[PDB]
Amino acid sequence: LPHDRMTSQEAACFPDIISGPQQTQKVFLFIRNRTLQLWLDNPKIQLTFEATLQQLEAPYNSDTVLVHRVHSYLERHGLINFGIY
Amino acid sequence: LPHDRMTSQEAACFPDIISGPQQTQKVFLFIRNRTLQLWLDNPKIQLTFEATLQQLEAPYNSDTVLVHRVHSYLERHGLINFGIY
Repeated sequence: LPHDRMTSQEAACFPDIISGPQQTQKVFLFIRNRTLQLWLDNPKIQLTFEATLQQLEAPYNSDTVLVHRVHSYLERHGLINFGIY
Repeated sequence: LPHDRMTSQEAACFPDIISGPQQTQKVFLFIRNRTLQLWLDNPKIQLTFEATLQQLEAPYNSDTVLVHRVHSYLERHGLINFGIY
């Protein structure tokens, strides 16, 4: 996926962000990008929401609702935690 | 000034930010707070816009228009660069 652009699938789950200011799109992208990096560095164990929040730096760790949405989107779509129950 | 709240004077110059989402208010506050810290650690030399941008970390250094507005507001109101021509 491109690091610097939201996809069609993301638009469906984040219409508030894709329709909104560029700044907030960049926050979304940072959270998505970092979450995927954390998963791909260790893809044999479950990457949890709580663990993702603890491994994100300020200010990305401050909108906990946004981080939970990104995590949930990634897990439900299979981009993280594939094959982990 | 409070680190975690915008003032009446700031509201007059940043009506778009004070009326908008909490996330973006927190970005404004971080830029304002850090700019003041940089000035107060060395209050005998001019703190320029360019120098402020170079001493800010990502992602605060990415909305260069917002950083210039905060710098200009602080200098015109006398909170930084007092007595420097």
